[PDB]
Amino acid sequence: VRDELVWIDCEMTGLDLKSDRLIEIAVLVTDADLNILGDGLDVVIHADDESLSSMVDVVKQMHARSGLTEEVRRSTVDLATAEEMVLDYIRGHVKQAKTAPLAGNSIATDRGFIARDMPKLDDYLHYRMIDVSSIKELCRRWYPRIYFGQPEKGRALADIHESIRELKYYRATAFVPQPGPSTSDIAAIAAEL
Amino acid sequence: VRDELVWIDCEMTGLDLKSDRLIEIAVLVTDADLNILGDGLDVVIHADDESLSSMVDVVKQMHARSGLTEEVRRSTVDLATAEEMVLDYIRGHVKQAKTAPLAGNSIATDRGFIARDMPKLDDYLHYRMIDVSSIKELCRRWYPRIYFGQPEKGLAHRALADIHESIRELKYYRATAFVPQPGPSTSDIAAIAAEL
Ligand SMILES: [K+]
Ligand SMILES: [K+]
Repeated sequence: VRDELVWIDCEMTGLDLKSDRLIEIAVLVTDADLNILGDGLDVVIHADDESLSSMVDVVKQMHARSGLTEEVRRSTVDLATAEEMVLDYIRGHVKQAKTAPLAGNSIATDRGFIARDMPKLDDYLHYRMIDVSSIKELCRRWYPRIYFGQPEKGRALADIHESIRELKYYRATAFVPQPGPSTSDIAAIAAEL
Repeated sequence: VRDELVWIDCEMTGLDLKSDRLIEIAVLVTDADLNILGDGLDVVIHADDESLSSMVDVVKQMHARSGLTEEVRRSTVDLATAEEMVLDYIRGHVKQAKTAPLAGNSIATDRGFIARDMPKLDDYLHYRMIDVSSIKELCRRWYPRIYFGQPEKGLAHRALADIHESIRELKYYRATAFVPQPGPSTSDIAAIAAEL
């Protein structure tokens, strides 16, 4: 029951939903214990030269240096095809609609582009998301040693792998050992709240 | 200084960023220990009858029953004024831009409307957010007893009451799913990081 997390990372020409284009999407599925269930999928999505010419210089330099911009010019994959490839990959692991949450770092940004451009993928995923950066920001306040001790971080598919490693790290440090507290302790705490 | 969490909940005519209107916004600031730093602020934002008439029946019924729809009709507050009232409230507690994260349940939805309609508020908050529902969904898998033991929610469907429920939910997870402070040793943390 509920043994899949869908990990997605996107790259864009920028973060403005009124004008920027989605140019890369990667997907990996894990079980609930963060074991990777397959090799996943990453797709570079075509954007025309006019769209790419709108990138601010910091993003232009980043996408030039990673080789993404040249891959975008050479891509023959449109939005609808990328959506079908990602959703078919997910449906191989996730059997029910509106069950699997989207997981990643600052995943709301990626979900904004998916909602705009990939409505079928948006509708298939649970509306709830697992933002690893939510846990990062809580540890930053509650457990500074955990925040400063994060494993070192190194394109969509590599970013996903690092998000999974960061959550594994928080599970092992910030979260209680299974099975967690007693049913009576839980009841007492809930009662006060 | 990283104490402060900014808690915001919005109400809308619907969740479609192409057409729906933001009709209520509430804000509370907490310290890092989730103590409320003031009484906060909630503002009903005017929308015209044409916009309100586009609400699907389940949303129409929710906003009718809470009194929100009638408060919207009577409101003289526009988006720019609501944004200024919320941002002035936050700036009383949060001294630096791009420092305080936005906190709530499924807070991405609210942030989407804030980014569209309130660019100054959007820019003042950290881009990072604390989604209490992220913790809920992790506990649902890792600690079913914690997930099923959550405190009962009032379900006011009004911005300020919803914020209070989000804070109580995070207090509940902090007391159950998270290790007692100060947590594991620097050496234990290093050993775990090394394996990953
Ligand atoms: K990215
Ligand atoms: K709400």
